[PDB]
Amino acid sequence: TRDQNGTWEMESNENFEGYMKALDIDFATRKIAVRLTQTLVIDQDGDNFKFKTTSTFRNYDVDFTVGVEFDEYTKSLDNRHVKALVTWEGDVLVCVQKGEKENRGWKKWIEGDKLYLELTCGDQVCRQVFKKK
Amino acid sequence: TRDQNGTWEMESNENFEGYMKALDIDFATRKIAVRLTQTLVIDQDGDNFKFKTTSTFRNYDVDFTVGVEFDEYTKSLDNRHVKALVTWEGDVLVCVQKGEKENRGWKKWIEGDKLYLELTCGDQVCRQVFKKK
Ligand SMILES: *C/C=C(C)/C=C/C=C(C)/C=C/C1=C(C)CCCC1(C)C
Repeated sequence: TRDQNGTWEMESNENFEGYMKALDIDFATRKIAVRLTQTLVIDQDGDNFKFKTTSTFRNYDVDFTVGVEFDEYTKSLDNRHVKALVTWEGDVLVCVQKGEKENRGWKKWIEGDKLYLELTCGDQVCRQVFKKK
Repeated sequence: TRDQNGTWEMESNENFEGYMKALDIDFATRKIAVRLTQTLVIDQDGDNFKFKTTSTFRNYDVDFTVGVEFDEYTKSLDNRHVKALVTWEGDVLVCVQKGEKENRGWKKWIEGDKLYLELTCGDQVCRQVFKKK
């Protein structure tokens, strides 16, 4: 049984922090790492191996069409049910989420090879910039 | 352009902490969140959108051939340089990482339909079990 190909999902984890302390990994990093799950992807072809380990905190998917108001559940983020309306205003993707939180939504657009995201809630605006891999 | 298709990886994130307290998220989740990185895949069909978001703490990618020494820089973990060599011991894949840490390496093998991983460094053994997806 030398074939280890596949996508492996962690089931159990013994003495993880003690091992990280042996590596002298700082306390704050250890306390975040002990929470998350782990997925190991192994691509094996003869004697040539490739591993990739991902930490992952939370996943988040959503599908919609512009102009169609739809009831959405903010999976993993805060687990709230909201009515969402994504519309165009020029070539900026603007969404307003109706619910128990004041002034909630986001704005998306592209300039060059960069995605520009602005999330708003209350008087807090979070500005993120993405690069295309 | 209104076309936002592609995989995007976050490169900068501002006021994410303030935006999150606006959503009444506990400070334990906030400390985990402000240090991850987000991968967003956008599937677009004119006006029908589909977003897939992944937040990730750290990644550990390796590629090697069994039986040939390879230099490794453990950025993402403890940031050390080691001389790694991977061999088979029957059905057990054995790796030795020669460097500053004593007895540093790991062992990986298939048992039943599960993958077993034992990470060693000095006196500490981290044991992990994986199921196949
Ligand atoms: C053959 C399998 C190997 C070498 C698996 C290695 C994975 C680790 C040593 C895990 C490392 C992690 C941390 C120390 C903290 C957070 C990030 C991880 C999951 C990559």
